[PDB]
Amino acid sequence: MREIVHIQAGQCGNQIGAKFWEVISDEHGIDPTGSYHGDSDLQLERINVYYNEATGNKYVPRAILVDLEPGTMDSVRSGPFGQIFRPDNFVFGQSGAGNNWAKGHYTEGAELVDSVLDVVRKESESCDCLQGFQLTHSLGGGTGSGMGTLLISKIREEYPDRIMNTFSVMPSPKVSDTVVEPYNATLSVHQLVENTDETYCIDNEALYDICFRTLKLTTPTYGDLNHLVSATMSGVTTCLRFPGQLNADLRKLAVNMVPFPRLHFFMPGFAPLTSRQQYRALTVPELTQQMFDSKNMMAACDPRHGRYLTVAAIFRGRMSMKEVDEQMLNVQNKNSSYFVEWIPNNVKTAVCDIPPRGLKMSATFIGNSTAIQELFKRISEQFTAMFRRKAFLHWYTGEGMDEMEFTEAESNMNDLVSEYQQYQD
Amino acid sequence: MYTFVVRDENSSVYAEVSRLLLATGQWKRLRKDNPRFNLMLGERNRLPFGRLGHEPGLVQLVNYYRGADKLCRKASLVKLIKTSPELSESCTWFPESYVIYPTDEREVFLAAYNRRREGREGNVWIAKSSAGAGILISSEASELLDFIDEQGQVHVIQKYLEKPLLLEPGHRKFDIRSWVLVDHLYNIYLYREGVLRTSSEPYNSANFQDKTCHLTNHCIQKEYSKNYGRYEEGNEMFFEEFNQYLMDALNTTLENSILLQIKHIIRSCLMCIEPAISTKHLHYQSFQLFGFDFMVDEELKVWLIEVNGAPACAQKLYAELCQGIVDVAISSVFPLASIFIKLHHHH
Amino acid sequence: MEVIELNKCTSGQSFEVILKPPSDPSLEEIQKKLEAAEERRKYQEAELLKHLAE
Amino acid sequence: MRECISIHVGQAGVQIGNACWELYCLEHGIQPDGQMPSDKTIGGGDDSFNTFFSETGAGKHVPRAVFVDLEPTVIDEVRTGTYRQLFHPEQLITGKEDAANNYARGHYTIGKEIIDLVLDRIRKLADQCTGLQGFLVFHSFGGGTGSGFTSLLMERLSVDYGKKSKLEFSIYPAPQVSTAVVEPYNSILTTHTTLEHSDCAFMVDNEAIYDICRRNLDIERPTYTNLNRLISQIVSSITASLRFDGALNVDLTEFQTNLVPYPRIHFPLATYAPVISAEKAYHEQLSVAEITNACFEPANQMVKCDPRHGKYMACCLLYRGDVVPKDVNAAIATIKTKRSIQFVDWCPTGFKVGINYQPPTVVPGGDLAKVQRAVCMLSNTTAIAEAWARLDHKFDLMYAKRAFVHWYVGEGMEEGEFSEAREDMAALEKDYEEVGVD
Ligand SMILES: Nc1nc2c(ncn2[C@@H]2O[C@H](COP(=O)(O)OP(=O)(O)OP(=O)(O)O)[C@@H](O)[C@H]2O)c(=O)[nH]1
Ligand SMILES: Nc1ncnc2c1ncn2[C@@H]1O[C@H](COP(=O)(O)OP(=O)(O)CP(=O)(O)O)[C@@H](O)[C@H]1O
Ligand SMILES: Nc1nc2c(ncn2[C@@H]2O[C@H](COP(=O)(O)OP(=O)(O)O)[C@@H](O)[C@H]2O)c(=O)[nH]1
Ligand SMILES: [Ca+2]
Ligand SMILES: [Ca+2]
Ligand SMILES: [Ca+2]
Ligand SMILES: [Mg+2]
Ligand SMILES: [Mg+2]
Ligand SMILES: [Mg+2]
Repeated sequence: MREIVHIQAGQCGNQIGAKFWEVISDEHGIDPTGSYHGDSDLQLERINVYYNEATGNKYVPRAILVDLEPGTMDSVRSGPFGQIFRPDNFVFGQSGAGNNWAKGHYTEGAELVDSVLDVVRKESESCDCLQGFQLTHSLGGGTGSGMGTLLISKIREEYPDRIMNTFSVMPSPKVSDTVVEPYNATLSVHQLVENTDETYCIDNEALYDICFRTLKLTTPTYGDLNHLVSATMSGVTTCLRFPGQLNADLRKLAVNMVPFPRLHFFMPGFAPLTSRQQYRALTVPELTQQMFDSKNMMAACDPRHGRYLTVAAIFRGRMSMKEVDEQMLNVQNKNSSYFVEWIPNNVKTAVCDIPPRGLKMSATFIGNSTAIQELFKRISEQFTAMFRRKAFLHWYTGEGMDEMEFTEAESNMNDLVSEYQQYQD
Repeated sequence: MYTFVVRDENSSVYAEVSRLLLATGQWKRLRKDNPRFNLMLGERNRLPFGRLGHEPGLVQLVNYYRGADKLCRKASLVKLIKTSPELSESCTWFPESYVIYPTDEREVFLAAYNRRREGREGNVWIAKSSAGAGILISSEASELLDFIDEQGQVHVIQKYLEKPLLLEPGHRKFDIRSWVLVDHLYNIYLYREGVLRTSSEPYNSANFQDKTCHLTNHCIQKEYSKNYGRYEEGNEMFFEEFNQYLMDALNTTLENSILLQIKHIIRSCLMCIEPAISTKHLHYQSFQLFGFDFMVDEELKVWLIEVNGAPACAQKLYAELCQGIVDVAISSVFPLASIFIKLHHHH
Repeated sequence: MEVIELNKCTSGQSFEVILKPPSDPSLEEIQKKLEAAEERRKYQEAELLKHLAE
Repeated sequence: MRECISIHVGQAGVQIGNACWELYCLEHGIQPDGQMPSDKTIGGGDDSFNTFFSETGAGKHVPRAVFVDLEPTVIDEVRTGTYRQLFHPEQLITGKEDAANNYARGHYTIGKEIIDLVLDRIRKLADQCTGLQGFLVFHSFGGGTGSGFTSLLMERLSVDYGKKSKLEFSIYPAPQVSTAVVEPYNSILTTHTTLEHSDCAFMVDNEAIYDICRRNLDIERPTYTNLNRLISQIVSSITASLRFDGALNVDLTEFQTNLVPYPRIHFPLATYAPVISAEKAYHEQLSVAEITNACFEPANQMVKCDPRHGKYMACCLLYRGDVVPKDVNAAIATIKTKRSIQFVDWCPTGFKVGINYQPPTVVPGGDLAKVQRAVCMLSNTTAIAEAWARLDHKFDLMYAKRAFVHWYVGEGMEEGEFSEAREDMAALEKDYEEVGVD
């Protein structure tokens, strides 16, 4: 019994979190009211990892929905699987954070963080053995960004020996809500470098290009973007939700993917990604060519610009496990110039018999590549473009922040880039 | 797309092999420390064989036979011939040799030496070693042994061929270099092309102090010999000219009088150590190019001098041989999208 | 080629064939290593909390 | 009669242990409920098999075994599996969270809090022995528990049982069936702190078991069950002399005496043959000379290396089935004249031979075919040092960048212990070269 406590904060964090619990609930056979209606025992073997078991054989997700405004969480509660979440796990305010990191972190957020930790403490006290926490949120807004990193910081204080993992959506000018997203993302990235063990970097720009160029969606919505995060979140968490020895728990995964403490930001990837020629069977070679293809990756970084520190791949479905090894070994041997030679066998592969809904077989990719520095460079450049002129700072100084804290965050992220660089050579 | 790595930058042979592999567009060279390779052009000394053959799904091939040093070391070759029953101590194509440390064969050498001195027989011996460029020729056992004690590495004293075959005009010594390729299946391929490294100085049996007319090494002739390049370009005669000469002078052919024996010696030596170096059931595969050095006496009897483990090649034959190395040795294990003579034998 | 010490019994036999003749830390010291590592863990946890306290 | 206590640590040790005891019962006519019809001395006795099984008044035969894993999901297999009735709950020990492939975590962090508990459960078994010989410790090199907790267990066992012998059965890490990257670290950390506490260790390279399963059994992608059923055969052949009547390797001390003349060089290479697929139409039964000859083929060694380029310090031939000393010598003579077998000059060029007439038992429905005769050769070659060279090299690649070191330091281990361990393996590699090279 190795339980995970899930937290979703802010608008983005909750809409993506909702779809995540929608996706896997289907996979584990749980219906919108929390009643198991599957046909496989593999569905329940590790069901307690994400679901508590209540009276009447009811499975309730171990998720804590958090926000500073009621708007979004009222949509989740009215959504398809809204009735499955524990009513007490809805912690929300009324002020909102107005896309302001300082509000979610220092002012509005601090007023609400204590009650969130009361629910976290409630869920932990019922876990036989708590693995760690996973948080879903965007870095460009105010709540999931400012208050999200506030929770991580306070959760780490109370659970210093538990794994802290997050799925983080990085802002992109192409899919922007406000101009201050570089400010908010930069301030959060420093919190993550310090207080998380694993952070899946999800760039809205990559999700956009994939929806436009690969999925052939003329006009992508946030919902269309969130379909990719759902599928990806379900993929990375497969090793945890089904029987296996490769990346079994959250700590073993961190031990095998993180060679250095601050370089723990991953590039997720998923295959297939087909437009509506959708019924065609996908062979194992095709799953591997696409899975490593930059177009199938969600961090908006060309891996051919950097080197993989470590790679974790998960294949789902009934397929040739021999044919998996042969193709995975083909990609490493045919592009070894992109793998660090000083970490032997830094590409581990896992297999799972249960495929995602409506797919014969799929593959998810988790890469700790030094190309991720291209992502932090974009943010750092947009940040400096405005910060050199002190543009839009008044929203933040008016909440108690000093310019010194911005300068520090800027330096911390530039250091993070300089650290990825020295390991890329 | 195959991959290979280089670990001997000083090898002219495999430097040309690495150039041909890249020319085919189907081979990719990696850093010398990248373990994900199909082919290793390894270092001469202390090649880490223990690390080969442990890469999942990679068939790994190396250009050296672990244990072939037993054949390519002066003192090791003498020990191999005297102990291996397949060659016996009475081996008829290898000069009487003895291992002399500065076990040791000192008293056995003096015994055979005293027997020759007493029986009026030509008692001229040559002392050499592997740590040389360091050779001494003398008919006095005292000088040979005294010369070895002045050094600090193992030496070998073997009988000197006082009756060498002398090419005319010139009255000059020579030695034959044969290149032999052994592939992963332990087939023995003799390169159709050989070279005679000739001496540009007339042979003199009454003066072993001037070693220019007795040593046929390419470097010595080009530095201490004053007739270098006179009779043949670079003191290198090839099999075509050498065969024509043997027909005009001795009324025989290079195949009948010499090549048959060379082919026999090559077989006997390699077949001997096949059990000790065969990679037939091993987790990796090995191949290697060898350089056999032979001597020929005035009776047309061939003698084995030494065996080179990392031999260079004659400038005019780098293309044909290196290309052949890729065809039979590398592309036979990694096929792409004869100049040799196969020496059949029982495995 | 000599066989020696042929031992036979109902369930098997054993022998030797020669082809050629020839030619700690105490209990206290472990508790100290274990407790030393535990201390360094406590120190690195104090610095974390002290850093979160700031 | 003297007793042997088996200790299984981590997933690898526990699952392999489960396979061996399944095989021991089939060999000694024991049933899953613990009953042994052939044992006429009810509730006691000092037969050879009593070195591995105890007896209760009800006639049950209980393994002298302990299972230790810092996480319950694997040992839970044993509690509910086929042989659940053999072991009583005291023998099965589990924590709640594993070591996370982190040697430091299993040795320092979690090991410290569960060490006294394990020692006690072992003390209970020892109290039932009238003359304990020692222990057999199964574990993996790579696992955080297999590596980290075992080294601590060895250190304490040397304190609490000084005059007792300790043999290991260790799984050498192979990337084809591993998903941990830090296994070189754990392997060398644990070999450093365990070396002075082990009298004789049998390394099994998963790469070797894997290839044997793909090549000889025709399993395209072998599982742990495939690997373990084969490993337990080799283990059975090695422990057979302790469980059956015999005169060769009749106690744990005789293993060091016959195989380890130098204490630090105590890693005998193991070779087994024949391994025939049960799905075959029907195989030709190999002769004593053919299976013996196979013992010098690298393709059926428990560790891939080339004994032709090393030197032997000792060599045991353990046959099971229809074999007679006449056919053994006939084959050994023929092999000397063909193979390359160089002994160290300070050791006789001899072969100790043991023959058990009961042919190898195979698990019903397993992957191995029934054979009329088989052999396991235990030879101490300097060539097995290749396995250290490989491992030591992977250690150097990561450690030069200090990769993953923070996970170990985070659990209380000092960075100096990395170099102190590597410096020891460098010393170990030198001892092998000083004994085998010229
Ligand atoms: N032959 C064999 N090898 C195994 C088996 N189980 C695990 N391994 C190997 O053991 C290594 C990992 O060690 P584990 O036993 O899984 O780790 P552990 O002892 O449980 O320690 P933890 O880190 O706490 O889980 C890998 O190299 C696996 O290939 C098994 O059943 N048979
Ligand atoms: N027993 C012998 N009788 C006559 N000449 C001999 C001889 N041993 C060596 N030589 C002469 O020495 C030369 C080769 O010397 P050797 O091969 O032993 O040294 P080396 O190995 O440094 C040269 P290489 O490796 O290029 O063949 C030959 O040209 C030969 O003429
Ligand atoms: N992928 C994705 N991104 C979103 C979604 N909603 C908002 N975002 C992004 O998140 C950032 C705004 O943060 P938001 O979550 O709305 O702020 P918060 O509610 O205060 O936490 C912007 O970069 C948006 O592009 C969503 O549903 N999916
Ligand atoms: Ca307020
Ligand atoms: Ca009894
Ligand atoms: Ca001891
Ligand atoms: Mg919004
Ligand atoms: Mg030479
Ligand atoms: Mg485990």
